Amino acid sequence: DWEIPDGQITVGQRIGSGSFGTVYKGKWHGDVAVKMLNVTAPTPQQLQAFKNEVGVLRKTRHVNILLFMGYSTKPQLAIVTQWCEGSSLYHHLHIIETKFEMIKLIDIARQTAQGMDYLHAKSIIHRDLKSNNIFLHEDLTVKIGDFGLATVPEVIRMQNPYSFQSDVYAFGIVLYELMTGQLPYSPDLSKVRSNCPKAMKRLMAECLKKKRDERPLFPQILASIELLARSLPKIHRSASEPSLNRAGFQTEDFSLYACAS
Amino acid sequence: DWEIPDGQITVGQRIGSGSFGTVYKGKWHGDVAVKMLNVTAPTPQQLQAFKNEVGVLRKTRHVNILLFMGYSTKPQLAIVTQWCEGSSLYHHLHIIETKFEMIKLIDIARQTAQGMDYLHAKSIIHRDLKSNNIFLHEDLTVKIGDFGLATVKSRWSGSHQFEQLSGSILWMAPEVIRMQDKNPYSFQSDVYAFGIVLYELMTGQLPYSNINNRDQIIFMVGRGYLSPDLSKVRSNCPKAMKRLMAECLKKKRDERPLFPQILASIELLARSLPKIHRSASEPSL
Amino acid sequence: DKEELVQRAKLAEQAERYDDMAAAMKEVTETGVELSNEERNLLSVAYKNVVGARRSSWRVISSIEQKTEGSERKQQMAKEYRVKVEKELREICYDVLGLLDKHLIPKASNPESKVFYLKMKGDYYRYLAEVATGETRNSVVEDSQKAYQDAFEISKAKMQPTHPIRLGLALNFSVFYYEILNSPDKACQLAKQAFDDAIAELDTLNEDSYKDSTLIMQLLRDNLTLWTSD
Amino acid sequence: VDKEELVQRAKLAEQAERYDDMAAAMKEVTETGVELSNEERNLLSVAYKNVVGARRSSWRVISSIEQKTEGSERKQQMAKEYRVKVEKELREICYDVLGLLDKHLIPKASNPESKVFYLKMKGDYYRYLAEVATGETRNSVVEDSQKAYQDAFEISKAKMQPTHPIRLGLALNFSVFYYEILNSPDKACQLAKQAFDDAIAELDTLNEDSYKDSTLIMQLLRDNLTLWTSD
Repeated sequence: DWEIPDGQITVGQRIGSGSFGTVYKGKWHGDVAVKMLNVTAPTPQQLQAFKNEVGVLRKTRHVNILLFMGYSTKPQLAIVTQWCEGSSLYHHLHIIETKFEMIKLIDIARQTAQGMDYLHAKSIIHRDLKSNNIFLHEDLTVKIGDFGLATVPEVIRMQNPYSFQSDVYAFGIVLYELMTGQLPYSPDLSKVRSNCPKAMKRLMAECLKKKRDERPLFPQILASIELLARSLPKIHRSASEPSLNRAGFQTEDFSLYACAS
Repeated sequence: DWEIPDGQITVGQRIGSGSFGTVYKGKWHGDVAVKMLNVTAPTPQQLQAFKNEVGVLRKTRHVNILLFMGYSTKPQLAIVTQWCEGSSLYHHLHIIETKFEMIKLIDIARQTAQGMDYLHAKSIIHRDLKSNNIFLHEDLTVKIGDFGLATVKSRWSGSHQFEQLSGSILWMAPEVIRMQDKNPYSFQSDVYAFGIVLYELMTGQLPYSNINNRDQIIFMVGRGYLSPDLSKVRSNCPKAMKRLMAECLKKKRDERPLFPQILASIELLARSLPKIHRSASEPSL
Repeated sequence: DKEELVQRAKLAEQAERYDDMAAAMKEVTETGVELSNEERNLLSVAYKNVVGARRSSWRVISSIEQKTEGSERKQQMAKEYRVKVEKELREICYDVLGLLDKHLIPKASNPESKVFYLKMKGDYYRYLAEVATGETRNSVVEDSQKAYQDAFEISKAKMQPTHPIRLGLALNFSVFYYEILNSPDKACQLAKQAFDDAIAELDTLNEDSYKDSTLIMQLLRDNLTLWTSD
Repeated sequence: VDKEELVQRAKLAEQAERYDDMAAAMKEVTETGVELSNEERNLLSVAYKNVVGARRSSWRVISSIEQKTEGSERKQQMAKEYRVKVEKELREICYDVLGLLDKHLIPKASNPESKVFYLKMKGDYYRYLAEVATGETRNSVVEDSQKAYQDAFEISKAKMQPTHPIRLGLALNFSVFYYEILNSPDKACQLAKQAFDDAIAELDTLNEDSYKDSTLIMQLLRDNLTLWTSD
């Protein structure tokens, strides 16, 4: 029902061309991005690829998922995503190589393992996750996006060779990349970190294994990282009872979600 | 179909249970909020209220609107919204008294219009808009919620009154005073509540300041003796934004402009002022 | 006279000149008022800022004197300046301390308020106890806890186990034992006995306003991790 | 050496962030002021810029509140009575600065780079005294600064680089004079645009650190100009 009529999308500047298709910097009710397919002759696979792909994205509505806005095919076939105000994660660690802080460098690794847990709850196979499409709105939250080939070592052996447990072999390579900042090629022994954790050395090692059957399920990767958050120290000095914010307002401010008198 | 099976959501702390909003805290897949029913038995008004509000939050997918995540029905009727950290706009104005720049006074005023047309392009009447149902996400981008009276285009299903008891006296249409058999809520009756926000946003004051009670207010809304005195404007209100609010909160209910116009005017103020009113000096090293 | 005298410092509150803010608040206290919660809060933001401006300069001056091992002239150049802040810092607190004990603590009647100054009473003693040396150090450290324990005992007869003065006393209580007395074994005992006393509460209701109290509660769990990392 | 002990006591009082006990001990190198070198010259500038810089920033908030009269209360005269309490030590914190300039620093400075520096700072503390003046003092102190600015120009127009940051900062500073003192943006726009274009031209051979801070004020000339073309 998210068909919007033809002649609505003020399209813009081309962002990259390649195997995925093409991307413009559109503008419909604020700036959006559009995953456009430049072709006009509809190949019979994309008669079938498009109708299932929007069947994926029609259900995912969550913070860490890049919010699906719209789609159209009547002048040309494309989909309308959201427009994150920031670079990718491939951008942060390889292109411009921005150094980060350890109390937050794993707090994006909570929030990429947080958001993909919403995918498997809706039983959705990502099948193509790398660092190159991990987006960072305002450098605070982390959005997951551009999961086109996503059907609602088996890849490098061709033994469908995909399940829930088939991306977590790659999901270790995401969190490995945060630690050392250099892509491999068994990336384990290079793991000299600044705070130098042990459970992160464990949980990196307990995902990238060869025996494909014994890979850990996902809601014990959310829960075994939120445990690791509380033992990495937030402050570097003691604190006191601060200068109190006596202003007359002290309640919890519920009035977004209800009325007020 | 996001009917949420029972047991997934984990309710935590309470936040507020006042005028029918029994909001709570959750923890499913990052922190979420949950509004539940107060009484255990939904009356025919409660079940009808849930059976439209689960549909009106189905239909909205835009960043500057409050997200929607699910709904549960087995233990009690719950609505799984998002959880926006930050503070309301009304708390930012007349409680913490933050001195707002006039640059970020319109990027609040733009993104409450650049996102509210998504309720109007998808044709929703935000029936009860107030100045405190707007909310900021870490004080830079805005989010609007409180769809508790949200209606869709209802020429096919008739509705009764179900109104005239709210705290929205300081933003109340004269059509709301009339309460006709034709439903006084409309697109044209929606910009007036948008207008009295913009007056209360720009001048930094409380609207209808000289008011002891609602005795003199409601007599003179639809009669023509009470008016928002926008001539008490701030020191730096540019001439476009000074002039649209004149025609915005019109008494003539059809004279008020359309909503893609009131985005199209404020998008012309891009090149207005780069810096603050204070002209800078040499820097200190 | 009286109400306009409050208005003088309240005008200076947003004016960000805290020295005249502090001097106006002590001047109304000469009359016997049993001052309300619109006035007694103003001294805590004042006197923590008059002290903290000196104290945040103490923490870098005592740093920078140890940051060099060179000439004794430039070394003694630091120590002559490190006492100018130190001689300044003590004379501020006795203005507070000599105010509150002479009349205000005996006028601190109600135990929803009498606990509040007793928090602030020994707290400035700790501020002196960070810097005071020799046998002067031991004579206020034993006076800190003596001025702390007779407030924490009123927290047993206090009203609510989630009340933010009862939280902030414990947050000030536990931060003493690690920093000054250097007793890390009793450090995490006070926080655990105060956090888990509170998290087992707040189950039925928080109809009283409590967003001020939850940020204290995050502070308790925050600094506990470095206290337990050793 | 009596000089270096007087600068070490004032090189850490800003590192400890207490400027008032540095301003009262940075001026003491002028009492034996044979030659101020540039490496301790600007140490005096950072001090006095920040000492009055708290007060005038405190001054603007009080004037913003007193004209927020809320009708006219029977209390805001105390806000005006408190208003004078800032102005009293506003006049007493500047008089030494301009006072110690013409006695010592100006009639010893052999380089013109120093001469434009001290005369600019001579002109500046009348400007911060211009807005507080409010009367016939307003129409007496600003011409003192005007000729102090006008004496500052000839040593900078000739006898200085086209891209020297003191000269670029001077017209940057003097542009702010004309609007909130003499009420003429047409002088202000026409004074700013020239040196704006004169230094963007021939950005060739300068080293980047001189390019660094000068772009930090050349872009400050842009956001100053755009307030002026808007009115």
